[PDB]
Amino acid sequence: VNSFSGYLKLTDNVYIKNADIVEEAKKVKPTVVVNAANVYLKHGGGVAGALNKATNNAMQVESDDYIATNGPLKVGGSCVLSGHNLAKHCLHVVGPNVNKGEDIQLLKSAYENFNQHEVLLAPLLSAGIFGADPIHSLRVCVDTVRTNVYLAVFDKNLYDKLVSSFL
Ligand SMILES: CC1(C)C[C@@H](CO)N(c2ncnc3[nH]ccc23)C1
Repeated sequence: VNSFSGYLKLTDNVYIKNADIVEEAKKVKPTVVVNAANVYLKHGGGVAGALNKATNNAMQVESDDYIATNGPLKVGGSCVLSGHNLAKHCLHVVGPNVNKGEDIQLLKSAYENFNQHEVLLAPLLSAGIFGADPIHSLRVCVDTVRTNVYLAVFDKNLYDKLVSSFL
C-alpha cells in the first residue's frame, strides 16, 4: 500500500493519471521520481525544467557536479541523484530525442532503467520536446517496465486519448 491517489490502473504494474508530475511529487514525496533528462542534465524546460525549478535550482547544481565528474549520460541511460524536496531520489532517464535523429528503439532501453526500482513516479519518456508519439511511448512503457510505475500525464486531451486508445 502506497500514498498515490486517484490513479487509473492500466495493467498489473502500470497506473496512469492526468496530473503534473511536479505536483504529484510535492504531495506524495515518493521514493523515486523520474526526470525526463537530456544527456547533459541541462534541466531547461518540460518535466526537467519544472522539477528543477521546484528544487530552487538545487537539482541543476547537483547535476552540474555530476557531469563535471562523470561526463554525459548515454541516450537510453540514467543516473540516480537526490530527489531534493520532491522525493528521496531522482532517477534521471534519457529517452531518444527524435528531433535530433536519435533512434526510437532507444526508448525501450530508457524504460529498462525503471526496472531497477520497485516503485516509481514517472512521466512519459521521449514524448515532449523529444518529438516522439505518446501512444507509442505508453505501449513501450507497459511492455518494458515490470516494477510498479505511476505515470503522471500533464495534458488532459492526451490522457483521454491514451486511455481510450490503450490496448
Ligand atoms: C507536456 C510535456 C512536454 C510532455 C510531458 C512528458 O511526457 N510533460 C510533463 N508530464 C508530466 N508532468 C509534467 N510537469 C511539467 C511538465 C510535465 C511535459
